[PDB]
Amino acid sequence: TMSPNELGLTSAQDDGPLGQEKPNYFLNFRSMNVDIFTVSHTKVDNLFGRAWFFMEHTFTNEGQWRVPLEFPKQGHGSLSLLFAYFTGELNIHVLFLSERGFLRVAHTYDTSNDRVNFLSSNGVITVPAGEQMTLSAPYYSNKPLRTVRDNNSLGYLMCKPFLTGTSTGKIEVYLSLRCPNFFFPLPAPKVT
Amino acid sequence: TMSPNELGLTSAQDDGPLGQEKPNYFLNFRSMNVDIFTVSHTKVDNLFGRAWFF
Amino acid sequence: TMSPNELGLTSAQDDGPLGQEKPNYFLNFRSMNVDIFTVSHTKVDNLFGRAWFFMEHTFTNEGQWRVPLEFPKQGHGSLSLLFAYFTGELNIHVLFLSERGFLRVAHTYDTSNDRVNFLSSNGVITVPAGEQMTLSAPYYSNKPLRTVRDNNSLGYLMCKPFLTGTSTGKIEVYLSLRCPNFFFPLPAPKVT
Amino acid sequence: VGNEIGGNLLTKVADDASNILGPNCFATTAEPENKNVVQATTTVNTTNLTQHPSAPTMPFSPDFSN
Amino acid sequence: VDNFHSMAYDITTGDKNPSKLVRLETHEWTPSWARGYQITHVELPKVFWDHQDKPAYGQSRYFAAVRCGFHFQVQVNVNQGTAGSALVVYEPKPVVTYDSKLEFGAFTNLPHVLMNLAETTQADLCIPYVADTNYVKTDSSDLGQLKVYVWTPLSIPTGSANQVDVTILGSLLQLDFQNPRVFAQDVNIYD
Amino acid sequence: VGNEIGGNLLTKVADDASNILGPNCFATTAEPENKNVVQATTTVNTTNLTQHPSAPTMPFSPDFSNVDNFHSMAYDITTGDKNPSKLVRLETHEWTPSWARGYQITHVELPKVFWDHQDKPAYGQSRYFAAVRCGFHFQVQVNVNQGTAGSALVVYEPKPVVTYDSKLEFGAFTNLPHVLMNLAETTQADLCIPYVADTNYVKTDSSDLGQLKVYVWTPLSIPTGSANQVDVTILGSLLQLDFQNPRVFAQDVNIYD
Amino acid sequence: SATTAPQSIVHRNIVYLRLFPNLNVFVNSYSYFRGSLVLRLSVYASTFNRGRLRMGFFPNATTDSTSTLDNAIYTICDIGSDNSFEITIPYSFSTWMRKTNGHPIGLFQIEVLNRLTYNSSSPSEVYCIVQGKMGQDARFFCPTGSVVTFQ
Amino acid sequence: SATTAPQSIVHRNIVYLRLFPNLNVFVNSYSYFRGSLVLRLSVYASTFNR
Amino acid sequence: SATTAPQSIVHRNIVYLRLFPNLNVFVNSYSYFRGSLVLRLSVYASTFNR
Repeated sequence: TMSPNELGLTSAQDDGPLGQEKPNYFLNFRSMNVDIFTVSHTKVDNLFGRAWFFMEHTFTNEGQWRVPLEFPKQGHGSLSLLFAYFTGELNIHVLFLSERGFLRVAHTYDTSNDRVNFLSSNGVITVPAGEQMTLSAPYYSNKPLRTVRDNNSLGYLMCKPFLTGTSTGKIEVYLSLRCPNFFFPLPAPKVT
Repeated sequence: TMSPNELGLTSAQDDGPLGQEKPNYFLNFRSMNVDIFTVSHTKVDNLFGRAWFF
Repeated sequence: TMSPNELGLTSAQDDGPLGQEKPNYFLNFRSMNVDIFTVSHTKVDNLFGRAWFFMEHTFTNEGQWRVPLEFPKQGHGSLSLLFAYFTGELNIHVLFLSERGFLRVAHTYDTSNDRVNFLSSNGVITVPAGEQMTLSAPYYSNKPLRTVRDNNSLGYLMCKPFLTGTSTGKIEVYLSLRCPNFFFPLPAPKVT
Repeated sequence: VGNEIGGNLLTKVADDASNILGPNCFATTAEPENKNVVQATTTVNTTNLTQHPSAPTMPFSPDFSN
Repeated sequence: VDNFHSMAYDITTGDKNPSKLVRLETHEWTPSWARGYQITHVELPKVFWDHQDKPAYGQSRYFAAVRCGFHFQVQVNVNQGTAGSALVVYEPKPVVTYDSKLEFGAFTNLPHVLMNLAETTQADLCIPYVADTNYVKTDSSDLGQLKVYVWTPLSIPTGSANQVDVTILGSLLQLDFQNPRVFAQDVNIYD
Repeated sequence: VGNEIGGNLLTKVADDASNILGPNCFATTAEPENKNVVQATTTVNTTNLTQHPSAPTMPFSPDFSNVDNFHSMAYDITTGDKNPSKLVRLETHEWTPSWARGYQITHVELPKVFWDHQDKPAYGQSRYFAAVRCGFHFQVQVNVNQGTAGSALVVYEPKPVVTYDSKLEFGAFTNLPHVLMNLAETTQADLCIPYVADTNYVKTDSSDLGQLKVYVWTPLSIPTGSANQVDVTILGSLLQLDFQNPRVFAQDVNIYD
Repeated sequence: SATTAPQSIVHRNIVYLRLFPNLNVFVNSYSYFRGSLVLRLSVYASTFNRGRLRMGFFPNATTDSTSTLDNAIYTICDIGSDNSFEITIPYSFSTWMRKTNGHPIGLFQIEVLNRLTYNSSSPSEVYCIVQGKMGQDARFFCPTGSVVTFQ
Repeated sequence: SATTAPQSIVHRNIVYLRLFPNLNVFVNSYSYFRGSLVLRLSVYASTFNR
Repeated sequence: SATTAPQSIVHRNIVYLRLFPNLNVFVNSYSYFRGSLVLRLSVYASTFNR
């Protein structure tokens, strides 16, 4: 039968270990699970499998653009802030807004600035002007885990455009991840 | 057991032919192979399979 | 496995009955018994089986000597003071220091002085001058148990010497017991 | 569950991470010697009720045949 | 091996000695303190080598790298008349770094022990090696730090005592010193 | 009966009068989560007694193996443990050619020499224990060019010998674990010495285990051109080590009577 | 006392077998011995008093001075229903047997861990008693002369 | 409080998911939801208070 | 040297992969790595030197 513990009478100091799926009942109540869709939208793989805006850059010349990639404190991706460590594939969505040219894109977790001077070794997929690509950067991280908060939690992204004439433009960036491994959930974030 | 040759004591003039994968040990050490990725990035086919500016 | 009781956490008011051989442990500790000799030196029979000085008497004539025999508050025999009652054989070691003569020795638990007038009935083993004997007096006690403390806990010893000429001397006495029966241990003694 | 459950978790967790030397910690939980009980004693036409009893004592290897 | 055991100790005593339980900290909670106030904290893991009188201080000196598990026992004693509650929680470097950005009251998501005074006198916390790096530099706070907050201030009656002490004890479930180095010399295992 | 019996009566009475809808009340009684128990925890030479324990906590689906499966540190897991038994340089000295036979080249206080400086692998632990019982493995090294010749006596001298050294006849020291090592022939000597004393344990930071010495069997015969600076080095390893008695940091404790 | 601060000492002294009535007798009888020694601290407080106290022991120590017990054989005492706390010292000496009346057993220190708490109707300080006995592996060996005279 | 009378209120307010740190995060992520909500009141008093 | 005394240093320096011709190439190619490193000291003396 039902114990008084499952009826509401408990002790907060007896909750450890963390993660106790204890059932709560009353005479007219029972945990009822109802699913409205064929799958879950709470699973890390599904939720995060959907991109979210990151930032935009306007380029008037080929100069290279390197930006630290970090988890959002803004979109649905904020749900990541509930975790401390991450590891796994990283989907980067880049849009090249230009009239005539090409955009070199590359990703590295390496903090050294110089390693990115010769962009070709790193990757540098090519998005023709007016096209958008989605490259999935692997976990080539020199650190087993990525503190999820760091201003560079995610590796740096490189964008250099091979323009042809006076043409200029702007590069919008969106980020998403493939199968994410989060660990050791930390306390919920505050609001600004 | 382990010979003194595999413990560091050797002779540079006895290295030929070229390509001697001799193992080196000590009491608390052994060659440990750990792979971080599903494949090698040292293989000629893989490394060079990636372009570079010309 | 090990209970918290055997780890040091106990209650002094739950010690009765007397005599609880409870084991005490810790992670790196276990009761280890190591014996340095083929036998015990703590056993009552062994320890007390070894004599200890009692007293000395100097005699210038045959007059009889009667002395109460009691347990020592001085030698290793003091370990007896930890008990209340005794019963068993009593080993008396007497040394006759004289030039020419004989020493009559006898032992009785009887308090009456007169019974000892005719020494022969009691015993009276004969130690020739210059010789020492060890007589084992039985428990001819009119009391089932001998309070161990009494100034006469042990029965009285009689010494009469049959000297021959002007010769004189001294009689040293040592006591030990054969198989001792001690009961009802009392609190430890104080010091002077 | 809890607060009874602790000797096992600590004893176990200690157990899981144990290496060649062994565990570095052991924890055991149980009831105190002074439990919440009541004792009753009856002699000839008498009854003694005590709600705070203690372990009865007696001499070494005693004989009560009297 | 001394067959007579003139030293009645486990043969591996000296070896395990550094993993021994030790007093990491003690502090007196002040009744006036508001909710969410930090009572006391301990630098992890360098605190186990806090002083040269720490069992682990010896070895810790000869190695730059460390990988270990913890077993904390925060003790707080208060008479029955008084009441209150403290939050014993483990905060990895990530949390310690961005502490002000986190909402108190949610810290219950971390290995903790809301321990209600007048009910519990000690809290137990088993914390495994947690970091974004395989190994942590010895004599560093990279393993994060254990803290004790004020869940609900102390409600000390008139006559009741007013000096409550909070103590933090620590044991190493498992210890591992790898990188050799000069005596207590700062070595960088990180990039 | 009572006060334990109530969940059943209420649960039952509710049960008896139940109609088509069902019972209109359920009652369950049991023991509180905070029961009257006592917990005891023991670590190395320590015991924590708590009479007001609480449910121990821990992270989500935790792993306490504490072993790095990637081996970012490619060392034997027991490296730190065995570290103090590691081989170390105990002494070095330059034999002077002029020295006569039987002269003492160099000596090392045993066993306190393994904690000679705070830079000794064993210095760390040695501090937290007053008693020691260990075995030794010495390796006295002496190098000399082929042109030169000579011989040294590497011998272990227990406290008994060290005490009465002048009373002993040199040339008979070959009775002790030694190595008459003839230079120009051998460059190193090996000596395996077990725990030797008249007491089960030796006080840490003491010379009671005796001391290893190096004498001049036959003085160095160094030719004209040959070098004249011969160095004698003493290395030591602990075949087996054992620290028992706990004590304050490096505080002189008397294990003896 | 309520007054004593944490880490303050409530008791400290060098322990010898003769410091115990029962044992002192064997000390005056046997010359040597071996085995573990057990000390039991009994703090007599009210049901309201609470607090912790750590008592350690440095075997074979001689310098009677307060010192951190983190490396000593200690036992933390949390006041509850069973307020009697034990601490075992395993035999620790260079020799297989040790003088009954020789070198100290070690340094015994009982430091305050958490101030003894109380309330309006409970004592601000309590009484403590320290007892001592031999372990189940205790042994005595040679009987020697006497160093004192009992009564 | 000892002062508050029976039937007097010690707390009253309208509850929203955003009023909770953890939940407020999901509130800012997901648009809809379902299921039961559990609230746990923890009163920290002494062993004498009743 | 014959001149250098015991405990005197004959060589000391901080080692980096780039300090090696072959390795320095990989240093300029790959960003990370792992594994043990082997150093071999070859002293070229005569058969008489010891």
